[PDB]
This record gives sequence, C-alpha cells and structure tokens, in this order.
Amino acid sequence: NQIDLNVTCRYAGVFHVEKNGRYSISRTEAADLCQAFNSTLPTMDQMKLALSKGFETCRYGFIEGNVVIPRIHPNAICAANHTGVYILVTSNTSHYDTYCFNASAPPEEDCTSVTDLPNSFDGPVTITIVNRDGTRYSKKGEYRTHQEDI
Ligand SMILES: Cc1cccc(N)c1N
Repeated sequence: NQIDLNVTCRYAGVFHVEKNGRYSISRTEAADLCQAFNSTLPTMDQMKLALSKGFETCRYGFIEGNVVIPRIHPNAICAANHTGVYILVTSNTSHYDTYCFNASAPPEEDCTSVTDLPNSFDGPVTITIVNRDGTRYSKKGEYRTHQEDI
C-alpha cells in the first residue's frame, strides 16, 4: 500500500506534484494533496509569478479553476509549442497532475528537496516524496479525504 509523489523545485512557492509518475489525480484528490503539503492550489496570478521566476513543466496539472502547463521555452511536444501559462481547453478526461502553492517557501527559485508532508493524517499508506535528484522521504499516513479517491 504505497504512493509515490514526484515533486519539483518551488518557484515563488509553486511546485508540481505527480502521483506515481502518471496522470492520476482527480480534482478532489488535488486539493487534499496540496493540503497535506500545507499548501493550496495556486491561483493563476500565483502561477504567472512562478513562471516569471523560471517555472516550467511538460505536464498538465490542476490549479484553482483550470488545468495548465507553465512553459518558458517553446517545445513542440509540450503544450503544442506555446509559451506562458498554457490553459487546457478541450479534454475528455478528468485526471491530471497537480500544482501546489506553499506561502512559506522562498520568493524565487528553491531547488532544495521537499522533506515532509506536514499535514498528512494517520493512515495505512506508505507515502514517499521523490525529489528530482532522487532524494526520498517516506512516512506512513493518508491524505485523501474522499472515498471516491481511495
Ligand atoms: C519524473 C519525476 C521524478 C521525480 C521528481 C520529478 N519532478 C519528476 N518529474
């Protein structure tokens, strides 16, 4: 009973989380996941400031109200070569990654490891935070509050 959470550097507090390295987070699970990181889903204004500080990914993820990919460099296989905060308009499907915003993060780029899920609650799941440099932090707990997500 295990969940891996792949996390990025923070840029102005905003980071990206992938569950088990595949698109697999529902909108409800996204909110619970950010809450476990003592974070919230970013607003579009928070995401645009993060973008300005160097944040980009090649993955769709929830923010408050939309699913987006932040892009700095045009790449043909990421967001159809767009730059800026690219907003997903048309999809059949409901599961993506998530973005999260932690107000206590440094103001610009923070590429130190993420070390904890401070607001996870008691539970049976081994949850592992996986940083891009491979550093891992694990704890037993739970973060999902909706049955439909378990
Ligand atoms: C694939 C992957 C593994 C660990 C951390 C991150 N950010 C990513 N994208």
